[PDB]
Amino acid sequence: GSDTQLFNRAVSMVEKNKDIRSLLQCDDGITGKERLKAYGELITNDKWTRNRPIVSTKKLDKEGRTHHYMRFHVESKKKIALVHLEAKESKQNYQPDFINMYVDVPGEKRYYLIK
Repeated sequence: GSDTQLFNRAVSMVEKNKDIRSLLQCDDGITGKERLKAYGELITNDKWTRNRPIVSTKKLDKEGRTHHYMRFHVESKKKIALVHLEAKESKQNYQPDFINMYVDVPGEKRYYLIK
């Protein structure tokens, strides 16, 4: 499903961001590097073989522009983070455009990635 990839690329840029890497106290050395993984919301299985699919939202503005909203959680070796982002379609049936992207980490201050 294309919706899943939408969150995959969003979490990838968020987990590789050095700014957020400091909040999760991640690391990166020749002896061992930290790796982060994320998923939609509540879950209790593995892969897509049998679990809850990711849900997506679509809304049009006064101009008729449809916007998409996707939110998911991320689990690191030190804690779990929440990523929320907003995207809008440009022209028509084209690549989604993100306008707002930020994360919330427990014990740390919320950090925006786009804004």
